[PDB]
Amino acid sequence: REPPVAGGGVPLLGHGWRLARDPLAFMSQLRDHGDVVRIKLGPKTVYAVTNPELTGALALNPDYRRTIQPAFRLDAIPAYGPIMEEEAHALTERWQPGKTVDATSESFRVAVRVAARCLLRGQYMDERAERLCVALATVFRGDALADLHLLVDEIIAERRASGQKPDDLLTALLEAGEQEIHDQVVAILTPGSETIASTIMWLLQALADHPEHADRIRDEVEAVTGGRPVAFEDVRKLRHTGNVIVEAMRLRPAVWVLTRRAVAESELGGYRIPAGADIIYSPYAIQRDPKSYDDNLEFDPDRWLPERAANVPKYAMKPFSAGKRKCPSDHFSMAQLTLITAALATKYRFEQVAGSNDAVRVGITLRPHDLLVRPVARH
Ligand code: HEM
Repeated sequence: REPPVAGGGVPLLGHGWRLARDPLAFMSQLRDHGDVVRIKLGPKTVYAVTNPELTGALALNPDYRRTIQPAFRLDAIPAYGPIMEEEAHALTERWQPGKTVDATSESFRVAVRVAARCLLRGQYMDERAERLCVALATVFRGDALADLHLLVDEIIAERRASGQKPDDLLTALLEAGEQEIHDQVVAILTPGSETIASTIMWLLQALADHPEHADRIRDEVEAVTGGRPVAFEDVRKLRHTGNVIVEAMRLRPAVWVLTRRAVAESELGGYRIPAGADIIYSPYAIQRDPKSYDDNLEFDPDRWLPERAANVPKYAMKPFSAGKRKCPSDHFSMAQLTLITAALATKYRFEQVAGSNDAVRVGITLRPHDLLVRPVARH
């Protein structure tokens, strides 16, 4: 039993400084300092787990509301399918060749609408929800909140009329506290939207930077779909489309850090994690770690090919985690992302507008500072 090794920082806020200068770089660095190292954020110490084996142990160990399970299981997503198809193909018209797409603005919107319309059905939260959620997300980076609370309440009050078959979360949430619901709703929809949105931005970036897969995706879709606009059933066949998304998520994951708190004194990789300790780890660094991945920084959707897939460590690619603090929408996420990607790559070809700033901006989630793309007519 040995305590973790310290890294290298300054006076009042040791690692706090190297951390703020370049979060992403700091996290990828930690990796070599050892499987687990101790870093000081100002006065308090935190533990950093940088190994795929210990990070899995970290998420699967409970030492760090099934209500929600019935709305996100694989069985409740085939029912959301229509709204997913609907929202996707609607983007396909909404965007037209020649006009640049404002990724931040447009990705955030598709995100809110898919989430809100599948997880809630009826009186539309159309642009109102989007805007409130917009003004808010920007407050974080560097009259909306009220509306958000206003609308969340008002919307709940309307399903109270007739919400018979609504297998959505809202009805799942109404059959388990008065304000607890309003909060468990506001709490689930908020992150999930910004999260899927940031992911969409990187997908748009992938389709413009790699026309080869963009089209390969169009080929795979046309085969399966014939010509009919892609549908849920189709998504379960579009393999390549799925690989592109994973590969894009691996190199640029919306959630790049994760935290845990030790309840009981623990042991990890032969190291002693003090009871009540604050621990941290970066899916970002794990997914881009040379010891886990062959072509470490090479966009390659085909590394997820059976043969090479098995070459990569067990928990080295876990955009969502394993234990209960996992992502309920893992199925619901990939399902809408797959649909939107296939719908977009089939109809279009993407190109980045000169002046586009696809540089990563580290905030709540990782996202491109100012990605500008233009859909070009494919066939
Ligand atoms: C861009 C795709 C997504 C990714 C990569 C993702 C990833 C994650 C991760 C890594 C966690 C927690 C892990 C931890 O701290 O232990 C989480 C939690 C959660 N996510 Fe997702 N997520 C995505 C989309 C969504 C969507 C669309 C929703 C629904 C609006 C959603 C709702 C939630 C909820 C409610 C939790 C909390 C679970 C708990 O309390 O244990 N997520 N997600």
